[PDB]
Amino acid sequence: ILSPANGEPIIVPSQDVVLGLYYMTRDCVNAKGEGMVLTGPKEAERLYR
Amino acid sequence: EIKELLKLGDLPTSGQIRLYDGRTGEQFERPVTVGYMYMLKLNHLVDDKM
Amino acid sequence: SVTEFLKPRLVDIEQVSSTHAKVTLEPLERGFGHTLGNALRRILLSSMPGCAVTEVEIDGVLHEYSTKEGVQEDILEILLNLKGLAVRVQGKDEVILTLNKSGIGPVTAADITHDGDVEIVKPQHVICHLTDENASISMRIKVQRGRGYVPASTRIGRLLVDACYSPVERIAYNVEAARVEQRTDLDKLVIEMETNGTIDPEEAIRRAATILAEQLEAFVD
Amino acid sequence: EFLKPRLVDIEQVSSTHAKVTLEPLERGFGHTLGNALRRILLSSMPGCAVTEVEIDGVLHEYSTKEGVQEDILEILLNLKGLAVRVQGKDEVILTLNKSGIGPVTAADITHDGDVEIVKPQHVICHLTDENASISMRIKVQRGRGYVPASTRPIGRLLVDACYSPVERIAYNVEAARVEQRTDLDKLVIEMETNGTIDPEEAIRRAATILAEQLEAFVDL
Amino acid sequence: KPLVGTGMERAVAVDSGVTAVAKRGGVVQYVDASRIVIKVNEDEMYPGEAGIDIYNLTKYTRSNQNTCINQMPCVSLGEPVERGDVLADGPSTDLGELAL
Repeated sequence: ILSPANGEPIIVPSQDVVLGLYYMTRDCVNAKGEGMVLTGPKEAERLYR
Repeated sequence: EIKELLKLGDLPTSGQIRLYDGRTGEQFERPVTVGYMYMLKLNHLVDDKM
Repeated sequence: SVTEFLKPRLVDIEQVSSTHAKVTLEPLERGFGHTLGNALRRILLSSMPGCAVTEVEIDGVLHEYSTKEGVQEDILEILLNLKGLAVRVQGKDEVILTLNKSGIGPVTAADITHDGDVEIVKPQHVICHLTDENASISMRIKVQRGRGYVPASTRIGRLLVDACYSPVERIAYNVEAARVEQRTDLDKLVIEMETNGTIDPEEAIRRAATILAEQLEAFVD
Repeated sequence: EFLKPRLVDIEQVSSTHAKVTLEPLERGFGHTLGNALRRILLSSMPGCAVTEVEIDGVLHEYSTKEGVQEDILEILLNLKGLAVRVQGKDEVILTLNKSGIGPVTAADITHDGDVEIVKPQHVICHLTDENASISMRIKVQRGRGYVPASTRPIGRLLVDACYSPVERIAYNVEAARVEQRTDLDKLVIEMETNGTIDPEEAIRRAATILAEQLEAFVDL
Repeated sequence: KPLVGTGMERAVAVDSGVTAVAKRGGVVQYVDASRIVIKVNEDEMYPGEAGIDIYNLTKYTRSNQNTCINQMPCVSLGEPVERGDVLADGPSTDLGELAL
């Protein structure tokens, strides 16, 4: 999983996975359901689904 | 002229209509650019390579 | 033939905890895993009956964006612990519960006075703490019967609590490939569901199955 | 408690597309039932299509016949999109006979009683000579789904058959105009059909197919 | 046919010898998948010629790249044509236009 020339990982997201992770994790100023407190990540996934 | 031809045929100006999912069946968060493109087929068939 | 189809098995239960289930159905037809996964997921998401805490009547500070002296955790932590408090009633629709404690130490779910129909599924769930001995907490919660998940902004000095009537906590289906009798174009439905100690996940799957069967009984002869 | 949807309003504005409305439904069950009915109606549905065509005048499909205008492959491609409804049979043999200059429509097939041509204006080929004539034997089978001729005499020609009689499914969830309960919704489903199947019978078949597929979850 | 084209597809169609064009103007007498019989007009009829023109159509021939090529007719029975008009669409041809 590492490069033979330097200590960097060769398994990297090239174009699509990095775009999906950038679109999923981004900051907005106003959206649906802003200003509410949740109990866990499962409630956030349930509210997204 | 492309915008006028889109407005003449009862189509939106931006050309990006909202598409629904096929598996789950819900609307995508962003409008998808959908249209008609002329595709071709090359002489690189998989029966002559395997 | 033409009318017949494939029938999967059911003995694939893999439990990693007390109320966690990971079932697997195989074999299925081509394109039949998604229409049996999403339709079973969207029923269990926000179309399941149950009971949860909706409103909390307190006698302390009338303002919600404030703090209380003598207590360790804030009021938002108490509301988040009340959102995770699972409770189910047997015969009645709505019940009124009271929690009174004046001491030093954390308060559990067993400090509430028990009733004939109110039953706590786990008394090890904490709510808040008590640092000082003079800090006496007195709260009145309201457990109402409903369905799905409703926020507090769409409802409207009691405090509005986000009620979670659905007994499940996480539902996610997975469709893989299967093969039998030289047929590659098949499906394999893998359903992994996390549930608290309220109901069994297999019982919730069977209840959603009977709900979807009763919803389509006006057409099948 | 829950309510049961019923099929009381069936609109037939034309011979191709018909609108079926489901009423009443709940707030969340409408989109799920619509997507499930769409996936069942587009995945698997029984129908009748042309399987084998045997012509005594030609040997293979890459040949030609003196008298016709289009090629034999064009005749097979025109017979591939032929719609026919079989009442209670599986293997039906159809005979075609035509002499003289003129087009060969779907009304040139001999009547059998158990078959029904839903579009007599569908052309097959065109005859340009007076003494030229073509006779063929069309074998129409009953199946489900799409299957090519590669998976399954020298004069018999094999053609691919499409047993799916559904072109497209469009559905939408519309709010009830006048109702005592505001949360109730109605589902309107419009479906395009060539004419060889009934929309209400296809809806009942999709419903019992989904009820058969959902019977494996109540034993768990 | 392509929906978005340029207009030089007709030049590629009629400049390469892969289609069938009409040498003299007239009307079509007999339409067939193997041959095309076209009767010429009176103003272009030579006094010493044989008369009508017969165009033979190549059906299912082998190319140099093992690709099947053939010519299918497009005119109807009794259609007036002129000089330079296309008569049969060959490979990658749609009414005298290049259809790749």
